Amino acid sequence: MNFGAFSINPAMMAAAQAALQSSWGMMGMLASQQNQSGPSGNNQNQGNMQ
Amino acid sequence: MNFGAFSINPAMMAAAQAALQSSWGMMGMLASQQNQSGPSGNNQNQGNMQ
Amino acid sequence: MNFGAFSINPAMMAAAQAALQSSWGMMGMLASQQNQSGPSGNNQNQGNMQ
Amino acid sequence: MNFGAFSINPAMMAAAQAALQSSWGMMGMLASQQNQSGPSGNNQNQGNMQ
Amino acid sequence: MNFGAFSINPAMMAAAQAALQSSWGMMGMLASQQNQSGPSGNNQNQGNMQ
Amino acid sequence: MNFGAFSINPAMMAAAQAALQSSWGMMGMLASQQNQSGPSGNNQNQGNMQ
Amino acid sequence: MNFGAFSINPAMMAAAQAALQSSWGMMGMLASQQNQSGPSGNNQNQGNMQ
Amino acid sequence: MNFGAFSINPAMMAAAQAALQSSWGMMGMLASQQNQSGPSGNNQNQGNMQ
Amino acid sequence: MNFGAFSINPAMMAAAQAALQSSWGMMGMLASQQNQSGPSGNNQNQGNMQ
Amino acid sequence: MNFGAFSINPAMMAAAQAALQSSWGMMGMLASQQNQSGPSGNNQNQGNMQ
Amino acid sequence: GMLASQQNQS
Amino acid sequence: GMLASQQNQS
Amino acid sequence: GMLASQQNQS
Amino acid sequence: GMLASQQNQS
Amino acid sequence: GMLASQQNQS
Amino acid sequence: GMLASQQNQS
Amino acid sequence: GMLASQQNQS
Amino acid sequence: GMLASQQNQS
Amino acid sequence: GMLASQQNQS
Amino acid sequence: GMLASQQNQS
Repeated sequence: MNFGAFSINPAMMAAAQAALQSSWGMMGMLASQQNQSGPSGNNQNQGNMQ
Repeated sequence: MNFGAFSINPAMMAAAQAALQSSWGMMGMLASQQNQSGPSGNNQNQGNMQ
Repeated sequence: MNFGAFSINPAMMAAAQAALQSSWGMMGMLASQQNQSGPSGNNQNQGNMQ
Repeated sequence: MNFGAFSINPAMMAAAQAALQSSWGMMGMLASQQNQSGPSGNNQNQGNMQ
Repeated sequence: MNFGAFSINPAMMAAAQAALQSSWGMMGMLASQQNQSGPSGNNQNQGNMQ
Repeated sequence: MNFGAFSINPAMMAAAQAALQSSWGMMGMLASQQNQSGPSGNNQNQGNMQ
Repeated sequence: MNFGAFSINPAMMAAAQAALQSSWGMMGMLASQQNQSGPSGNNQNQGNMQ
Repeated sequence: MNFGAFSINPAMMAAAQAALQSSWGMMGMLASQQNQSGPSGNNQNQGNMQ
Repeated sequence: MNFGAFSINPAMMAAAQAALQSSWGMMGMLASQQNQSGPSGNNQNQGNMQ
Repeated sequence: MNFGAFSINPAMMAAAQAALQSSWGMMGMLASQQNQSGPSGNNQNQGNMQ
Repeated sequence: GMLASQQNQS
Repeated sequence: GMLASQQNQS
Repeated sequence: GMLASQQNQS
Repeated sequence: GMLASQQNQS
Repeated sequence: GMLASQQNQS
Repeated sequence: GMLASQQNQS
Repeated sequence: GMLASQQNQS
Repeated sequence: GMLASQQNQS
Repeated sequence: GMLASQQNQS
Repeated sequence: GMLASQQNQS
Protein backbone atom coordinates (compact mmCIF):
# COMPACT_ATOMS: atom_id res chain seq x y z
CA MET A 1 0.00 0.00 0.00
CA ASN A 2 0.96 3.62 -0.65
CA PHE A 3 -0.16 6.62 1.40
CA GLY A 4 -0.27 10.29 0.59
CA ALA A 5 -0.45 11.89 4.04
CA PHE A 6 -1.61 9.63 6.92
CA SER A 7 -2.51 12.51 9.21
CA ILE A 8 -4.17 11.69 12.54
CA ASN A 9 -4.67 14.87 14.55
CA PRO A 10 -6.96 15.23 17.58
CA ALA A 11 -7.99 18.56 19.08
CA MET A 12 -8.57 18.06 22.81
CA MET A 13 -9.63 21.24 24.58
CA ALA A 14 -11.59 21.83 27.79
CA ALA A 15 -11.12 25.16 29.60
CA ALA A 16 -13.98 26.03 31.98
CA GLN A 17 -15.64 24.25 34.89
CA ALA A 18 -15.36 21.23 32.62
CA ALA A 19 -14.08 17.66 32.42
CA LEU A 20 -12.77 15.98 29.26
CA GLN A 21 -12.11 12.26 29.18
CA SER A 22 -10.78 9.98 26.45
CA SER A 23 -9.38 6.51 25.85
CA TRP A 24 -8.01 4.72 22.79
CA GLY A 25 -7.37 1.10 22.06
CA MET A 26 -4.37 1.65 19.75
CA MET A 27 -4.80 5.03 18.17
CA GLY A 28 -2.58 4.70 15.11
CA MET A 29 -1.95 1.98 12.54
CA LEU A 30 -1.47 -1.77 12.95
CA ALA A 31 0.16 -3.41 9.93
CA SER A 32 0.17 -7.09 10.84
CA GLN A 33 0.85 -10.06 8.62
CA GLN A 34 1.20 -13.67 9.66
CA ASN A 35 1.98 -17.06 8.16
CA GLN A 36 1.46 -20.29 10.05
CA SER A 37 1.20 -23.88 8.90
CA GLY A 38 -0.65 -26.78 10.45
CA PRO A 39 1.13 -29.91 11.65
CA SER A 40 2.29 -32.65 9.28
CA GLY A 41 2.05 -30.44 6.22
CA ASN A 42 4.26 -30.52 3.13
CA ASN A 43 4.70 -28.67 -0.17
CA GLN A 44 3.25 -25.39 1.07
CA ASN A 45 3.89 -21.83 -0.09
CA GLN A 46 2.75 -18.96 2.11
CA GLY A 47 3.58 -15.33 1.45
CA ASN A 48 2.13 -11.98 2.46
CA MET A 49 2.92 -8.90 0.42
CA GLN A 50 1.68 -5.73 2.05
CA MET B 1 -4.37 -0.19 -2.10
CA ASN B 2 -3.42 3.44 -2.72
CA PHE B 3 -4.56 6.41 -0.64
CA GLY B 4 -4.68 10.09 -1.41
CA ALA B 5 -4.88 11.66 2.05
CA PHE B 6 -6.02 9.36 4.91
CA SER B 7 -6.93 12.21 7.23
CA ILE B 8 -8.59 11.35 10.55
CA ASN B 9 -9.10 14.51 12.60
CA PRO B 10 -11.40 14.83 15.63
CA ALA B 11 -12.44 18.14 17.17
CA MET B 12 -13.02 17.60 20.89
CA MET B 13 -14.09 20.76 22.69
CA ALA B 14 -16.06 21.31 25.91
CA ALA B 15 -15.60 24.62 27.75
CA ALA B 16 -18.46 25.45 30.13
CA GLN B 17 -20.11 23.64 33.03
CA ALA B 18 -19.82 20.64 30.73
CA ALA B 19 -18.52 17.08 30.49
CA LEU B 20 -17.21 15.44 27.32
CA GLN B 21 -16.53 11.72 27.20
CA SER B 22 -15.18 9.47 24.45
CA SER B 23 -13.77 6.01 23.81
CA TRP B 24 -12.39 4.26 20.74
CA GLY B 25 -11.74 0.66 19.97
CA MET B 26 -8.74 1.24 17.67
CA MET B 27 -9.19 4.63 16.12
CA GLY B 28 -6.97 4.35 13.05
CA MET B 29 -6.32 1.65 10.46
CA LEU B 30 -5.82 -2.09 10.83
CA ALA B 31 -4.18 -3.69 7.79
CA SER B 32 -4.15 -7.39 8.67
CA GLN B 33 -3.46 -10.34 6.42
CA GLN B 34 -3.10 -13.95 7.43
CA ASN B 35 -2.30 -17.32 5.89
CA GLN B 36 -2.80 -20.57 7.75
CA SER B 37 -3.04 -24.15 6.57
CA GLY B 38 -4.87 -27.08 8.09
CA PRO B 39 -3.09 -30.21 9.26
CA SER B 40 -1.91 -32.92 6.86
CA GLY B 41 -2.16 -30.68 3.82
CA ASN B 42 0.04 -30.72 0.73
CA ASN B 43 0.48 -28.84 -2.55
CA GLN B 44 -0.99 -25.58 -1.28
CA ASN B 45 -0.37 -22.00 -2.40
CA GLN B 46 -1.52 -19.16 -0.17
CA GLY B 47 -0.71 -15.52 -0.80
CA ASN B 48 -2.17 -12.19 0.25
CA MET B 49 -1.40 -9.08 -1.77
CA GLN B 50 -2.66 -5.94 -0.11
CA MET C 1 -8.73 -0.39 -4.20
CA ASN C 2 -7.81 3.25 -4.78
CA PHE C 3 -8.96 6.19 -2.67
CA GLY C 4 -9.10 9.88 -3.41
CA ALA C 5 -9.30 11.42 0.08
CA PHE C 6 -10.44 9.08 2.91
CA SER C 7 -11.36 11.91 5.26
CA ILE C 8 -13.01 11.01 8.57
CA ASN C 9 -13.54 14.14 10.65
CA PRO C 10 -15.83 14.42 13.69
CA ALA C 11 -16.89 17.70 15.26
CA MET C 12 -17.47 17.12 18.97
CA MET C 13 -18.56 20.26 20.81
CA ALA C 14 -20.53 20.77 24.03
CA ALA C 15 -20.08 24.06 25.90
CA ALA C 16 -22.95 24.85 28.30
CA GLN C 17 -24.59 23.00 31.18
CA ALA C 18 -24.28 20.03 28.85
CA ALA C 19 -22.97 16.48 28.57
CA LEU C 20 -21.64 14.88 25.38
CA GLN C 21 -20.95 11.16 25.22
CA SER C 22 -19.59 8.95 22.45
CA SER C 23 -18.16 5.51 21.78
CA TRP C 24 -16.77 3.79 18.69
CA GLY C 25 -16.10 0.20 17.88
CA MET C 26 -13.10 0.82 15.58
CA MET C 27 -13.57 4.23 14.07
CA GLY C 28 -11.35 3.98 11.00
CA MET C 29 -10.70 1.32 8.38
CA LEU C 30 -10.17 -2.43 8.72
CA ALA C 31 -8.53 -3.99 5.66
CA SER C 32 -8.48 -7.69 6.50
CA GLN C 33 -7.77 -10.61 4.22
CA GLN C 34 -7.39 -14.23 5.19
CA ASN C 35 -6.58 -17.59 3.62
CA GLN C 36 -7.06 -20.86 5.45
CA SER C 37 -7.28 -24.43 4.23
CA GLY C 38 -9.10 -27.38 5.72
CA PRO C 39 -7.30 -30.51 6.86
CA SER C 40 -6.10 -33.20 4.43
CA GLY C 41 -6.37 -30.92 1.41
CA ASN C 42 -4.17 -30.92 -1.68
CA ASN C 43 -3.74 -29.00 -4.94
CA GLN C 44 -5.23 -25.76 -3.63
CA ASN C 45 -4.62 -22.18 -4.72
CA GLN C 46 -5.79 -19.36 -2.46
CA GLY C 47 -5.00 -15.71 -3.05
CA ASN C 48 -6.48 -12.40 -1.97
CA MET C 49 -5.72 -9.27 -3.96
CA GLN C 50 -6.99 -6.15 -2.27
CA MET D 1 4.37 0.19 2.10
CA ASN D 2 5.35 3.80 1.41
CA PHE D 3 4.24 6.82 3.43
CA GLY D 4 4.15 10.49 2.58
CA ALA D 5 3.98 12.13 6.01
CA PHE D 6 2.80 9.90 8.91
CA SER D 7 1.92 12.81 11.18
CA ILE D 8 0.26 12.03 14.51
CA ASN D 9 -0.23 15.24 16.50
CA PRO D 10 -2.52 15.64 19.52
CA ALA D 11 -3.53 18.98 20.99
CA MET D 12 -4.12 18.53 24.72
CA MET D 13 -5.16 21.73 26.46
CA ALA D 14 -7.12 22.36 29.66
CA ALA D 15 -6.63 25.71 31.44
CA ALA D 16 -9.49 26.61 33.80
CA GLN D 17 -11.16 24.88 36.74
CA ALA D 18 -10.90 21.83 34.50
CA ALA D 19 -9.63 18.25 34.33
CA LEU D 20 -8.33 16.54 31.19
CA GLN D 21 -7.69 12.81 31.14
CA SER D 22 -6.37 10.49 28.44
CA SER D 23 -4.99 7.01 27.87
CA TRP D 24 -3.63 5.18 24.83
CA GLY D 25 -3.01 1.56 24.14
CA MET D 26 0.00 2.06 21.83
CA MET D 27 -0.41 5.43 20.21
CA GLY D 28 1.81 5.06 17.16
CA MET D 29 2.42 2.31 14.61
CA LEU D 30 2.89 -1.43 15.06
CA ALA D 31 4.51 -3.11 12.06
CA SER D 32 4.50 -6.79 13.01
CA GLN D 33 5.16 -9.79 10.82
CA GLN D 34 5.49 -13.38 11.90
CA ASN D 35 6.25 -16.79 10.43
CA GLN D 36 5.72 -20.00 12.35
CA SER D 37 5.44 -23.60 11.24
CA GLY D 38 3.58 -26.48 12.81
CA PRO D 39 5.34 -29.60 14.05
CA SER D 40 6.49 -32.38 11.71
CA GLY D 41 6.26 -30.19 8.62
CA ASN D 42 8.47 -30.31 5.53
CA ASN D 43 8.92 -28.50 2.22
CA GLN D 44 7.48 -25.20 3.42
CA ASN D 45 8.14 -21.66 2.23
CA GLN D 46 7.02 -18.76 4.40
CA GLY D 47 7.87 -15.14 3.70
CA ASN D 48 6.44 -11.77 4.68
CA MET D 49 7.25 -8.72 2.60
CA GLN D 50 6.02 -5.53 4.20
CA MET E 1 8.73 0.38 4.20
CA ASN E 2 9.73 3.98 3.47
CA PHE E 3 8.64 7.03 5.46
CA GLY E 4 8.57 10.69 4.58
CA ALA E 5 8.40 12.36 8.00
CA PHE E 6 7.21 10.16 10.92
CA SER E 7 6.35 13.10 13.15
CA ILE E 8 4.68 12.36 16.50
CA ASN E 9 4.21 15.59 18.45
CA PRO E 10 1.92 16.04 21.47
CA ALA E 11 0.92 19.40 22.90
CA MET E 12 0.33 18.98 26.64
CA MET E 13 -0.70 22.20 28.35
CA ALA E 14 -2.66 22.88 31.54
CA ALA E 15 -2.15 26.24 33.28
CA ALA E 16 -5.00 27.18 35.64
CA GLN E 17 -6.68 25.48 38.59
CA ALA E 18 -6.43 22.41 36.38
CA ALA E 19 -5.19 18.83 36.24
CA LEU E 20 -3.89 17.07 33.12
CA GLN E 21 -3.27 13.34 33.11
CA SER E 22 -1.96 11.00 30.44
CA SER E 23 -0.60 7.50 29.90
CA TRP E 24 0.76 5.63 26.88
CA GLY E 25 1.36 2.00 26.22
CA MET E 26 4.37 2.47 23.91
CA MET E 27 3.97 5.82 22.26
CA GLY E 28 6.19 5.41 19.21
CA MET E 29 6.79 2.63 16.69
CA LEU E 30 7.24 -1.11 17.18
CA ALA E 31 8.86 -2.82 14.19
CA SER E 32 8.83 -6.49 15.18
CA GLN E 33 9.48 -9.51 13.02
CA GLN E 34 9.79 -13.10 14.13
CA ASN E 35 10.53 -16.53 12.69
CA GLN E 36 9.98 -19.71 14.64
CA SER E 37 9.69 -23.33 13.57
CA GLY E 38 7.81 -26.18 15.17
CA PRO E 39 9.55 -29.29 16.44
CA SER E 40 10.69 -32.10 14.13
CA GLY E 41 10.48 -29.94 11.02
CA ASN E 42 12.68 -30.11 7.93
CA ASN E 43 13.14 -28.33 4.60
CA GLN E 44 11.72 -25.01 5.77
CA ASN E 45 12.40 -21.48 4.55
CA GLN E 46 11.29 -18.55 6.69
CA GLY E 47 12.16 -14.95 5.95
CA ASN E 48 10.75 -11.57 6.90
CA MET E 49 11.57 -8.53 4.79
CA GLN E 50 10.35 -5.32 6.36
CA MET F 1 -4.41 -20.25 -11.33
CA ASN F 2 -4.13 -23.85 -10.14
CA PHE F 3 -2.94 -26.79 -12.23
CA GLY F 4 -3.42 -30.51 -11.81
CA ALA F 5 -0.64 -31.95 -13.97
CA PHE F 6 0.85 -29.60 -16.63
CA SER F 7 2.37 -32.41 -18.67
CA ILE F 8 4.03 -31.51 -21.98
CA ASN F 9 5.57 -34.61 -23.55
CA PRO F 10 6.69 -34.93 -27.18
CA ALA F 11 7.52 -38.22 -28.87
CA MET F 12 10.15 -37.57 -31.54
CA MET F 13 11.17 -40.70 -33.41
CA ALA F 14 12.64 -41.23 -36.88
CA ALA F 15 14.60 -44.45 -37.53
CA ALA F 16 14.89 -45.33 -41.23
CA GLN F 17 16.16 -43.49 -44.30
CA ALA F 18 14.29 -40.57 -42.77
CA ALA F 19 14.64 -36.96 -41.65
CA LEU F 20 12.76 -35.38 -38.74
CA GLN F 21 12.83 -31.64 -38.19
CA SER F 22 11.27 -29.43 -35.53
CA SER F 23 11.37 -25.93 -34.07
CA TRP F 24 9.59 -24.23 -31.18
CA GLY F 25 9.14 -20.63 -30.26
CA MET F 26 9.08 -21.15 -26.47
CA MET F 27 7.77 -24.62 -25.86
CA GLY F 28 6.58 -24.34 -22.27
CA MET F 29 4.69 -21.72 -20.27
CA LEU F 30 5.07 -17.94 -20.16
CA ALA F 31 3.48 -16.37 -17.07
CA SER F 32 3.98 -12.65 -17.63
CA GLN F 33 2.39 -9.76 -15.80
CA GLN F 34 3.20 -6.10 -16.17
CA ASN F 35 2.23 -2.75 -14.68
CA GLN F 36 3.24 0.54 -16.24
CA SER F 37 1.92 4.06 -15.80
CA GLY F 38 1.90 6.94 -18.23
CA PRO F 39 3.71 10.20 -17.53
CA SER F 40 2.30 12.88 -15.21
CA GLY F 41 -0.17 10.51 -13.59
CA ASN F 42 -1.38 10.54 -9.99
CA ASN F 43 -3.66 8.56 -7.67
CA GLN F 44 -3.29 5.28 -9.55
CA ASN F 45 -3.62 1.70 -8.32
CA GLN F 46 -2.32 -1.11 -10.51
CA GLY F 47 -2.14 -4.73 -9.42
CA ASN F 48 -1.95 -8.08 -11.16
CA MET F 49 -2.94 -11.22 -9.29
CA GLN F 50 -2.15 -14.36 -11.23
CA MET G 1 -0.14 -20.15 -9.04
CA ASN G 2 0.12 -23.73 -7.81
CA PHE G 3 1.30 -26.70 -9.87
CA GLY G 4 0.80 -30.41 -9.41
CA ALA G 5 3.57 -31.89 -11.56
CA PHE G 6 5.08 -29.57 -14.24
CA SER G 7 6.58 -32.40 -16.26
CA ILE G 8 8.24 -31.54 -19.57
CA ASN G 9 9.77 -34.67 -21.11
CA PRO G 10 10.89 -35.03 -24.74
CA ALA G 11 11.70 -38.34 -26.39
CA MET G 12 14.34 -37.73 -29.07
CA MET G 13 15.34 -40.89 -30.91
CA ALA G 14 16.81 -41.46 -34.37
CA ALA G 15 18.75 -44.69 -34.99
CA ALA G 16 19.05 -45.61 -38.69
CA GLN G 17 20.32 -43.81 -41.77
CA ALA G 18 18.47 -40.87 -40.27
CA ALA G 19 18.84 -37.25 -39.18
CA LEU G 20 16.96 -35.62 -36.29
CA GLN G 21 17.05 -31.88 -35.78
CA SER G 22 15.50 -29.64 -33.14
CA SER G 23 15.62 -26.13 -31.72
CA TRP G 24 13.85 -24.39 -28.84
CA GLY G 25 13.41 -20.78 -27.96
CA MET G 26 13.35 -21.26 -24.16
CA MET G 27 12.02 -24.71 -23.52
CA GLY G 28 10.83 -24.39 -19.93
CA MET G 29 8.96 -21.74 -17.96
CA LEU G 30 9.35 -17.96 -17.88
CA ALA G 31 7.77 -16.36 -14.81
CA SER G 32 8.29 -12.65 -15.41
CA GLN G 33 6.72 -9.73 -13.61
CA GLN G 34 7.54 -6.08 -14.01
CA ASN G 35 6.58 -2.71 -12.55
CA GLN G 36 7.61 0.55 -14.14
CA SER G 37 6.31 4.09 -13.74
CA GLY G 38 6.31 6.95 -16.19
CA PRO G 39 8.13 10.20 -15.53
CA SER G 40 6.74 12.91 -13.24
CA GLY G 41 4.25 10.57 -11.59
CA ASN G 42 3.05 10.65 -7.99
CA ASN G 43 0.75 8.70 -5.66
CA GLN G 44 1.10 5.40 -7.50
CA ASN G 45 0.76 1.83 -6.24
CA GLN G 46 2.04 -1.01 -8.40
CA GLY G 47 2.21 -4.61 -7.28
CA ASN G 48 2.38 -7.99 -8.98
CA MET G 49 1.38 -11.10 -7.08
CA GLN G 50 2.15 -14.26 -8.99
CA MET H 1 4.13 -20.04 -6.74
CA ASN H 2 4.37 -23.62 -5.47
CA PHE H 3 5.53 -26.62 -7.50
CA GLY H 4 5.01 -30.31 -7.01
CA ALA H 5 7.78 -31.83 -9.15
CA PHE H 6 9.30 -29.55 -11.84
CA SER H 7 10.79 -32.41 -13.83
CA ILE H 8 12.46 -31.59 -17.16
CA ASN H 9 13.97 -34.74 -18.66
CA PRO H 10 15.09 -35.14 -22.28
CA ALA H 11 15.88 -38.47 -23.90
CA MET H 12 18.52 -37.90 -26.58
CA MET H 13 19.51 -41.08 -28.39
CA ALA H 14 20.98 -41.69 -31.85
CA ALA H 15 22.90 -44.94 -32.44
CA ALA H 16 23.19 -45.90 -36.12
CA GLN H 17 24.48 -44.13 -39.23
CA ALA H 18 22.64 -41.17 -37.75
CA ALA H 19 23.03 -37.54 -36.70
CA LEU H 20 21.16 -35.88 -33.83
CA GLN H 21 21.27 -32.13 -33.35
CA SER H 22 19.73 -29.86 -30.73
CA SER H 23 19.86 -26.33 -29.35
CA TRP H 24 18.10 -24.55 -26.49
CA GLY H 25 17.68 -20.93 -25.65
CA MET H 26 17.61 -21.38 -21.85
CA MET H 27 16.27 -24.82 -21.17
CA GLY H 28 15.08 -24.45 -17.59
CA MET H 29 13.22 -21.78 -15.64
CA LEU H 30 13.63 -18.00 -15.60
CA ALA H 31 12.06 -16.36 -12.55
CA SER H 32 12.60 -12.65 -13.18
CA GLN H 33 11.04 -9.71 -11.41
CA GLN H 34 11.88 -6.06 -11.84
CA ASN H 35 10.94 -2.68 -10.43
CA GLN H 36 11.99 0.57 -12.04
CA SER H 37 10.71 4.11 -11.68
CA GLY H 38 10.72 6.95 -14.16
CA PRO H 39 12.56 10.20 -13.53
CA SER H 40 11.18 12.94 -11.27
CA GLY H 41 8.68 10.62 -9.60
CA ASN H 42 7.47 10.74 -6.00
CA ASN H 43 5.17 8.83 -3.65
CA GLN H 44 5.50 5.51 -5.46
CA ASN H 45 5.14 1.96 -4.16
CA GLN H 46 6.41 -0.91 -6.29
CA GLY H 47 6.55 -4.50 -5.13
CA ASN H 48 6.71 -7.90 -6.80
CA MET H 49 5.69 -10.99 -4.87
CA GLN H 50 6.45 -14.17 -6.75
CA MET I 1 8.40 -19.93 -4.44
CA ASN I 2 8.61 -23.50 -3.14
CA PHE I 3 9.77 -26.52 -5.14
CA GLY I 4 9.23 -30.21 -4.61
CA ALA I 5 11.99 -31.76 -6.73
CA PHE I 6 13.52 -29.51 -9.45
CA SER I 7 14.99 -32.40 -11.41
CA ILE I 8 16.67 -31.62 -14.74
CA ASN I 9 18.16 -34.80 -16.21
CA PRO I 10 19.29 -35.24 -19.83
CA ALA I 11 20.06 -38.59 -21.42
CA MET I 12 22.71 -38.06 -24.10
CA MET I 13 23.68 -41.26 -25.88
CA ALA I 14 25.15 -41.92 -29.33
CA ALA I 15 27.05 -45.18 -29.89
CA ALA I 16 27.34 -46.17 -33.56
CA GLN I 17 28.64 -44.44 -36.68
CA ALA I 18 26.81 -41.46 -35.24
CA ALA I 19 27.22 -37.82 -34.22
CA LEU I 20 25.35 -36.12 -31.37
CA GLN I 21 25.48 -32.37 -30.93
CA SER I 22 23.95 -30.06 -28.33
CA SER I 23 24.11 -26.52 -26.98
CA TRP I 24 22.35 -24.71 -24.14
CA GLY I 25 21.95 -21.08 -23.34
CA MET I 26 21.88 -21.48 -19.53
CA MET I 27 20.51 -24.91 -18.82
CA GLY I 28 19.33 -24.51 -15.24
CA MET I 29 17.48 -21.80 -13.32
CA LEU I 30 17.91 -18.02 -13.32
CA ALA I 31 16.34 -16.35 -10.28
CA SER I 32 16.90 -12.65 -10.95
CA GLN I 33 15.36 -9.68 -9.21
CA GLN I 34 16.22 -6.05 -9.68
CA ASN I 35 15.30 -2.64 -8.30
CA GLN I 36 16.36 0.58 -9.95
CA SER I 37 15.10 4.13 -9.62
CA GLY I 38 15.12 6.95 -12.13
CA PRO I 39 16.98 10.19 -11.53
CA SER I 40 15.61 12.96 -9.29
CA GLY I 41 13.10 10.68 -7.60
CA ASN I 42 11.89 10.84 -4.00
CA ASN I 43 9.58 8.96 -1.63
CA GLN I 44 9.89 5.62 -3.41
CA ASN I 45 9.52 2.09 -2.08
CA GLN I 46 10.77 -0.81 -4.18
CA GLY I 47 10.90 -4.39 -2.99
CA ASN I 48 11.04 -7.80 -4.62
CA MET I 49 10.00 -10.87 -2.66
CA GLN I 50 10.75 -14.07 -4.51
CA MET J 1 12.66 -19.83 -2.14
CA ASN J 2 12.86 -23.38 -0.80
CA PHE J 3 14.00 -26.43 -2.77
CA GLY J 4 13.44 -30.11 -2.20
CA ALA J 5 16.19 -31.69 -4.31
CA PHE J 6 17.74 -29.48 -7.05
CA SER J 7 19.20 -32.40 -8.98
CA ILE J 8 20.88 -31.66 -12.32
CA ASN J 9 22.36 -34.86 -13.76
CA PRO J 10 23.48 -35.34 -17.37
CA ALA J 11 24.24 -38.71 -18.92
CA MET J 12 26.89 -38.22 -21.61
CA MET J 13 27.84 -41.45 -23.36
CA ALA J 14 29.31 -42.14 -26.80
CA ALA J 15 31.20 -45.42 -27.32
CA ALA J 16 31.48 -46.45 -30.99
CA GLN J 17 32.79 -44.77 -34.13
CA ALA J 18 30.98 -41.75 -32.72
CA ALA J 19 31.40 -38.11 -31.73
CA LEU J 20 29.54 -36.37 -28.90
CA GLN J 21 29.69 -32.62 -28.49
CA SER J 22 28.17 -30.28 -25.92
CA SER J 23 28.35 -26.72 -24.61
CA TRP J 24 26.60 -24.87 -21.79
CA GLY J 25 26.22 -21.23 -21.02
CA MET J 26 26.14 -21.60 -17.21
CA MET J 27 24.76 -25.01 -16.47
CA GLY J 28 23.57 -24.56 -12.89
CA MET J 29 21.74 -21.83 -11.00
CA LEU J 30 22.19 -18.06 -11.03
CA ALA J 31 20.63 -16.34 -8.01
CA SER J 32 21.21 -12.66 -8.72
CA GLN J 33 19.68 -9.66 -7.01
CA GLN J 34 20.56 -6.03 -7.52
CA ASN J 35 19.65 -2.61 -6.17
CA GLN J 36 20.73 0.59 -7.85
CA SER J 37 19.49 4.15 -7.56
CA GLY J 38 19.53 6.94 -10.09
CA PRO J 39 21.40 10.18 -9.53
CA SER J 40 20.05 12.98 -7.32
CA GLY J 41 17.53 10.73 -5.60
CA ASN J 42 16.32 10.93 -2.01
CA ASN J 43 13.99 9.09 0.38
CA GLN J 44 14.29 5.73 -1.37
CA ASN J 45 13.89 2.21 0.00
CA GLN J 46 15.13 -0.71 -2.07
CA GLY J 47 15.25 -4.29 -0.84
CA ASN J 48 15.37 -7.71 -2.44
CA MET J 49 14.32 -10.75 -0.45
CA GLN J 50 15.04 -13.98 -2.26
CA GLY K 1 -10.18 -9.78 16.47
CA MET K 2 -12.65 -8.51 19.06
CA LEU K 3 -12.79 -4.77 19.64
CA ALA K 4 -14.83 -3.11 22.38
CA SER K 5 -15.25 0.17 24.25
CA GLN K 6 -17.11 0.23 27.58
CA GLN K 7 -17.95 3.69 28.89
CA ASN K 8 -20.16 4.91 31.73
CA GLN K 9 -21.08 8.25 33.28
CA SER K 10 -22.82 9.35 36.46
CA GLY L 1 -5.87 -9.37 18.66
CA MET L 2 -8.33 -8.06 21.24
CA LEU L 3 -8.45 -4.31 21.78
CA ALA L 4 -10.48 -2.61 24.50
CA SER L 5 -10.89 0.69 26.34
CA GLN L 6 -12.75 0.79 29.66
CA GLN L 7 -13.58 4.27 30.94
CA ASN L 8 -15.77 5.53 33.77
CA GLN L 9 -16.68 8.88 35.28
CA SER L 10 -18.42 10.03 38.45
CA GLY M 1 -1.56 -8.96 20.85
CA MET M 2 -4.01 -7.62 23.41
CA LEU M 3 -4.12 -3.86 23.92
CA ALA M 4 -6.14 -2.13 26.62
CA SER M 5 -6.53 1.19 28.43
CA GLN M 6 -8.39 1.33 31.75
CA GLN M 7 -9.20 4.83 32.99
CA ASN M 8 -11.39 6.13 35.81
CA GLN M 9 -12.28 9.50 37.29
CA SER M 10 -14.01 10.69 40.45
CA GLY N 1 2.76 -8.55 23.03
CA MET N 2 0.31 -7.17 25.58
CA LEU N 3 0.22 -3.40 26.05
CA ALA N 4 -1.79 -1.63 28.73
CA SER N 5 -2.16 1.71 30.51
CA GLN N 6 -4.02 1.89 33.83
CA GLN N 7 -4.82 5.41 35.03
CA ASN N 8 -7.00 6.75 37.84
CA GLN N 9 -7.88 10.14 39.28
CA SER N 10 -9.60 11.36 42.43
CA GLY O 1 7.07 -8.15 25.21
CA MET O 2 4.63 -6.73 27.75
CA LEU O 3 4.57 -2.96 28.18
CA ALA O 4 2.56 -1.15 30.84
CA SER O 5 2.20 2.21 32.59
CA GLN O 6 0.34 2.43 35.91
CA GLN O 7 -0.44 5.96 37.08
CA ASN O 8 -2.62 7.34 39.87
CA GLN O 9 -3.48 10.75 41.28
CA SER O 10 -5.19 12.02 44.41
CA GLY P 1 10.92 -10.38 -24.93
CA MET P 2 11.64 -11.71 -28.42
CA LEU P 3 12.23 -15.44 -28.77
CA ALA P 4 13.34 -17.13 -31.97
CA SER P 5 14.78 -20.38 -33.33
CA GLN P 6 16.38 -20.45 -36.78
CA GLN P 7 17.14 -23.91 -38.14
CA ASN P 8 18.21 -25.18 -41.56
CA GLN P 9 19.10 -28.51 -43.13
CA SER P 10 20.71 -29.62 -46.37
CA GLY Q 1 15.24 -10.49 -22.73
CA MET Q 2 15.96 -11.85 -26.20
CA LEU Q 3 16.53 -15.59 -26.51
CA ALA Q 4 17.63 -17.32 -29.70
CA SER Q 5 19.06 -20.58 -31.02
CA GLN Q 6 20.66 -20.69 -34.48
CA GLN Q 7 21.40 -24.18 -35.80
CA ASN Q 8 22.46 -25.48 -39.21
CA GLN Q 9 23.34 -28.83 -40.74
CA SER Q 10 24.94 -29.98 -43.97
CA GLY R 1 19.56 -10.60 -20.52
CA MET R 2 20.27 -12.00 -23.97
CA LEU R 3 20.83 -15.75 -24.25
CA ALA R 4 21.92 -17.51 -27.42
CA SER R 5 23.33 -20.80 -28.71
CA GLN R 6 24.94 -20.95 -32.16
CA GLN R 7 25.65 -24.45 -33.45
CA ASN R 8 26.72 -25.79 -36.84
CA GLN R 9 27.57 -29.16 -38.34
CA SER R 10 29.17 -30.35 -41.56
CA GLY S 1 23.88 -10.70 -18.31
CA MET S 2 24.58 -12.14 -21.75
CA LEU S 3 25.12 -15.90 -21.99
CA ALA S 4 26.20 -17.70 -25.14
CA SER S 5 27.60 -21.00 -26.40
CA GLN S 6 29.20 -21.19 -29.85
CA GLN S 7 29.91 -24.71 -31.10
CA ASN S 8 30.96 -26.09 -34.48
CA GLN S 9 31.80 -29.48 -35.95
CA SER S 10 33.40 -30.71 -39.16
CA GLY T 1 28.20 -10.82 -16.09
CA MET T 2 28.90 -12.30 -19.52
CA LEU T 3 29.41 -16.05 -19.72
CA ALA T 4 30.49 -17.89 -22.86
CA SER T 5 31.87 -21.22 -24.08
CA GLN T 6 33.47 -21.45 -27.53
CA GLN T 7 34.16 -24.98 -28.75
CA ASN T 8 35.21 -26.40 -32.11
CA GLN T 9 36.03 -29.81 -33.54
CA SER T 10 37.62 -31.08 -36.74
